[PDB]
Amino acid sequence: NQIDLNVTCRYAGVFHVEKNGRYSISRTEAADLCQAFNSTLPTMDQMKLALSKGFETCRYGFIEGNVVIPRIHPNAICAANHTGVYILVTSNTSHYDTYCFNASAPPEEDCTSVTDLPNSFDGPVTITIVNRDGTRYSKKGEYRTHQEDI
Ligand SMILES: OC1CCN(Cc2ccsc2)CC1
Repeated sequence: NQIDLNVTCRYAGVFHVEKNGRYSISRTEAADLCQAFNSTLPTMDQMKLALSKGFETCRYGFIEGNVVIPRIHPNAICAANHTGVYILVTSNTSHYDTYCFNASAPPEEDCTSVTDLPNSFDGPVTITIVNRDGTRYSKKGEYRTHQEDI
């Protein structure tokens, strides 16, 4: 019973989380997941400030109110070559990655690794945080509060 959470650098407190190497997070699960990192879904303003500090991904993820991809450099297979916070407009489907915002993180680029899941609760799942440099932190617990997300 295992969940892998791949996480990025934080930029003005904003970071990306991909679950189990595939788009697999619902909007309700995303809020609960960020809560386990003492974080919240970023506002569009928080995400724009993270972008300005160097944040970009090539994956759709929730923020408050929308699903987006932050882009700095144009790439034809990432958000159809757009730059800025690209907003998903049309999709049949509901599951994506998530972004999270930690207000206590550093103000600019923080590419140190993540070594804790501070606000998960008691549960049976082995949750493993996987950093980009491969370092891992694991703990037994749960973060999902909605039964339909389990
Ligand atoms: O009230 C709930 C809190 C979270 N737990 C999770 C769990 C499932 C098997 S063991 C622990 C269940 C009861």
